[PDB]
Amino acid sequence: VQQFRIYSNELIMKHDRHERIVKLSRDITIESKRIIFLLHSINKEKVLEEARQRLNKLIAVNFRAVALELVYQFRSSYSPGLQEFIEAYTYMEYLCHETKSVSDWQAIQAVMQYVEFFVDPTEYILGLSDLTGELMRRCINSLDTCLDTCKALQHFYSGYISLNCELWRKITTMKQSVLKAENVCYNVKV
Amino acid sequence: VQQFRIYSNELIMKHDRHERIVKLSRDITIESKRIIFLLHSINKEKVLEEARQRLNKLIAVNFRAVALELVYQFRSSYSPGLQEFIEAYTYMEYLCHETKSVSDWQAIQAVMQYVEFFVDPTEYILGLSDLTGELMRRCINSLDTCLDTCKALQHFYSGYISLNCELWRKITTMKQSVLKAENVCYNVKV
Amino acid sequence: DIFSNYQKYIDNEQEVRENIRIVVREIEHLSKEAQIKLQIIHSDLSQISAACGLARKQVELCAQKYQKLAELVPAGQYYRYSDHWTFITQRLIFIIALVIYLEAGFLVTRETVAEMLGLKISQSEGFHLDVEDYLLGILQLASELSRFATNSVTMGDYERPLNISHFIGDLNTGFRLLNLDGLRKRFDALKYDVKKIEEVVYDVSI
Amino acid sequence: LDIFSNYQKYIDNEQEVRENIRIVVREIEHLSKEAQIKLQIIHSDLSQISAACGLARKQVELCAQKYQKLAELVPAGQYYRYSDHWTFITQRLIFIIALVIYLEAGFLVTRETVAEMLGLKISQSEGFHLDVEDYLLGILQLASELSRFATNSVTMGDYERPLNISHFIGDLNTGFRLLNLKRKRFDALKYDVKKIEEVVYDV
Amino acid sequence: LDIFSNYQKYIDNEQEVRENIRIVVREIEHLSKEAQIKLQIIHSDLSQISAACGLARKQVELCAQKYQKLAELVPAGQYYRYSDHWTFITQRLIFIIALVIYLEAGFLVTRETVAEMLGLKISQSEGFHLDVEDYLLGILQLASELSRFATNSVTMGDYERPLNISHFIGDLNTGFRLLNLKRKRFDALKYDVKKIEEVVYDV
Amino acid sequence: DIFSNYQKYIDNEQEVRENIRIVVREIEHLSKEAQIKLQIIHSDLSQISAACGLARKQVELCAQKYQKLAELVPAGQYYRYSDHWTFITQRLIFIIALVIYLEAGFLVTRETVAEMLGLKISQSEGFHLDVEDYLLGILQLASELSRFATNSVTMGDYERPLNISHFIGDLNTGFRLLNLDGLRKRFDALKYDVKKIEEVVYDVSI
Repeated sequence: VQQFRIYSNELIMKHDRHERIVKLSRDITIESKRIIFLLHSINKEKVLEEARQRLNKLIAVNFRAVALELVYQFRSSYSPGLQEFIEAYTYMEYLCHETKSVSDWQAIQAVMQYVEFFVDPTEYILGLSDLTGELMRRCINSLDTCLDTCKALQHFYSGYISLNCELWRKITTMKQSVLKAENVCYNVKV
Repeated sequence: VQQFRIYSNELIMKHDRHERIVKLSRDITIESKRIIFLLHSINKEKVLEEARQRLNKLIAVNFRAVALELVYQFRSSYSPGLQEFIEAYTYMEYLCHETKSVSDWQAIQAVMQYVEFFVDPTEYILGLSDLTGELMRRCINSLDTCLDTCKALQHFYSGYISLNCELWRKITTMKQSVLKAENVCYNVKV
Repeated sequence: DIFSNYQKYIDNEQEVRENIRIVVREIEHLSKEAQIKLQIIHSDLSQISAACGLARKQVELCAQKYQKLAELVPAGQYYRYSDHWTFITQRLIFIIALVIYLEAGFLVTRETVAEMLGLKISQSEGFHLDVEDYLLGILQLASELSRFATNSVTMGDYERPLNISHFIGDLNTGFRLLNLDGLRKRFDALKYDVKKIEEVVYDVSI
Repeated sequence: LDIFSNYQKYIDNEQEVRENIRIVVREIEHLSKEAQIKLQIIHSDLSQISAACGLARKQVELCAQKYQKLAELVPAGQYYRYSDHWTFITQRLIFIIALVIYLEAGFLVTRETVAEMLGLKISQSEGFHLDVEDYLLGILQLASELSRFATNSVTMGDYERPLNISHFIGDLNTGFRLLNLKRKRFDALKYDVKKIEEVVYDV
Repeated sequence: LDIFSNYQKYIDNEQEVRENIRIVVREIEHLSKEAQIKLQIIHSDLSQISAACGLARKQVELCAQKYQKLAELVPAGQYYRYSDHWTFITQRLIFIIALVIYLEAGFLVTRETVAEMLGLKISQSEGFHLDVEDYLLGILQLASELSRFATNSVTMGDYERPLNISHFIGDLNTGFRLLNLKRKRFDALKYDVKKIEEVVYDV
Repeated sequence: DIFSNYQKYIDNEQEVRENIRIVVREIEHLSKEAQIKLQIIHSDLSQISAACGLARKQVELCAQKYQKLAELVPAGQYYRYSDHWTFITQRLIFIIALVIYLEAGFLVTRETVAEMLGLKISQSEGFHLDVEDYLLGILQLASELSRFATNSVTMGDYERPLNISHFIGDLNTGFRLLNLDGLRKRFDALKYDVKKIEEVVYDVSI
């Protein structure tokens, strides 16, 4: 009947919100990718402070992509947007050192709660595998500095094999990267 | 060593023979495809005699593709070339009627033995499934003439389910075509 | 770095994922009753009225269980575990959508349906009926009414193919007015079924 | 290689027994085929619908004998260690038989009956039994067959069969409706029902 | 629905017992994980190589208890009707144990030993046993692990382990060479051998 | 239309397909001996001579069985059932190709190999050794000599990596002169293994 005049609209609202949200997710994912790119430079250590500040602006753009929030229905776009962020950020930390490394998604939801919030559960434990990737990147940058990456990846691994398995796809490839690393720290000591 | 000067050659001979044979297989497959195309015309019945003659010339081109024979090593090209032939030919027969239908690959190897021969085993029992396809074609051409196609396909089927199963791929699709047909002969009688 | 809590979160999730599954199952049976009743109507017409009173009798039960599924859902967690009850919810929405065509000459709507399954409408009200589930529960109705039109013709009724064809005509239109997700394919299928019912309606000329 | 000799011996043994059951299985398959083509003749002409049944039956008996054989081939439990082969084949045979009995009288055989015919014991405590899943899938094939059949009864002039068949399949179908998912076959029949009901309405 | 009620009841029963064994299985998996991460610490630091073994062992015991449980969950034969779950997990545990015993002394446990430890009976005539294939795959995982390990022994300074490990894996490998195909795992080890021999030559 | 014969043909095929399989298996064991012997040489050098006399002792047996496989092959049916014995034949050709590198400083050839396995050369002579099988049996030799070079270095020999590197150098060249089938990938793999042996040869500078 003339019912659907309210249905099509009623869901079209969702179509729109999802689209704009995907906009903000593109902007956040790439805007963050650039930050880790910056952290690829190794030089000096200005990139660290400038980078942390920039991330703090991405807390303003995240502030934006939560602005229109009143659930998982839209969490689909939470792709790279939310994942990439966790990666670059956690990277800031686990190369900021020189061992938590360090954040913890609850502290993150705590700096996001200042947005007054974007829920932050398993997307975290994913973004941190992506951070394993990142550490691998810092190391591969080298060539006395890979060792840190090795210890880091052995701890991460022990902490990612440690749970219930989805993620098997991430954890497998992570094991492979830990083998890369371990093989390098090994080849060093001829 | 200087050994391989005889190896590379020794097999290159095969490369060549296989290539030329594939030439003859292209020529035979298409040259036959045109013949069944002719048998698609239903008109009168000149296509039958002209077609049988043309097939008898393809016994001359087959005469060619066996000419250089002195084994399965080369039977790879026996593709459509040998298959298509069995299809078009057997079609000539199982629409020639108006129930063997009719040839039998041994009689065929008998008209090919006149080439003085190209072995003709399972490639036959395949070409004849392709001939089931063909009958389906003669029928679909119609629209009192589909019924013949139905009986034909029920016999063929009973004679293709009758063996050991590769071909499962052919026999399944054949069952589907027999369902098409049976459904048509059924819909006729409203 | 202490993944005790890290994993314990999902470890608390799973239990829930189960406590809802039991519900999904008992409901599955509840609607299985109705479904059998409605599969009865392709065999004998003089059962209609009954099959309604019975099916509805079943539904006033479903809702009661659905409320149990409601309090299990903490605030905004509907779309976190929904995937368990949607495929069923659609079968209910469909049941309804059928019964209210067998009693009246039209279909029910989001509101009318939710009020029966003891559910709400907007996510803000609480546990609700996602519009999608509604729509999907609606479509199946057609592929049903095709077989039901065929049979109901096997049984002397010349009016069934008509009525049904009008019903599906308007439904189709309504699903055409919607955006030009993954329900589109289902709409195409609907197109097919409309074609079929039209064929049948024509065939009623002899 | 200290202990690996024993394991090589053991596994060579197991694979042997496997490709030794395979023999018997092929041997069953062939018989099945014979009967199968005969019922194809019930598809071609209604006179042979009876003699054909008889034939299929005398094939079923032999198959039963060779199932005594395979039952001898399965040690202790292990039944499910070598399950598959005879599952596909006995799905074939459960079908054949159910079809045959429908051709004879207007109903579907039971697990029990099919069992007795194949010289098979019913319960799993008997070592080699006729598992239920097998039975079900077999009769599902029955349902698939009866469609093509009814179609081919109106085809060659018979405005009677499709109705009996439509009832049979009707309540059989509803029969599967009360079964659970854990399964595409149940849906396939959900469709053959539609095909037959269609051919009935055509009356 | 005349007889289909009985079958719906029966199958609901079977699927129930299945998703009831699944419980116990998950419960085993978790313990396995604990131990697994501990041996990850043998990968990080050689001091803990011992305490870690101890730990893994006290996990293995519990697992054994819950295997008494699952053994109770499997009726008559049927063992292979519900085989899979505990095959992947017990592959995990056979591994864990074989690894642990290699860390302790320079050899690989037997089927028997792993059995006694998991409170499992050895032969299939005991209802719930430790199947051979399982054992083999478990020790294959052992072989895969010892590579990463030796690598990480020279890594943190140990020009000793990789040799023992290279012998162990050498004759183990040849051990699999006398086994048959019916199998990609045997080849994978065929490669880890290469990795270790490589790390040895580096000495 | 009477498929009794139609199927009976392949039904006579299968039996053959088996009578050759038994052969394939016994041969499989026969060569399994040799293979074990050669896996022995990555552990102790002072076995070489022995492992030869033994392996060859095995081979003079293989050929005897191969002749049994010969009369089973009616005229031009080599390439109708070959697929059963090729993968094994290659393992023999490889065995040989190894032994004759452990005894002499080179590799055997089509002729030299066939004369040992009691086989012929050209298809016209009868049962023969397809050149492809020869070549494939040859390649594996390399991936072996890589590990054998590594180990033989673990055991004090500075000459092994050299000799081996020359051997594989020339082999590679010879496989490069061949057409620029499906053996190409294997040739690439060979390239890799050459790289490795070169690395090792360099490393022998300390």
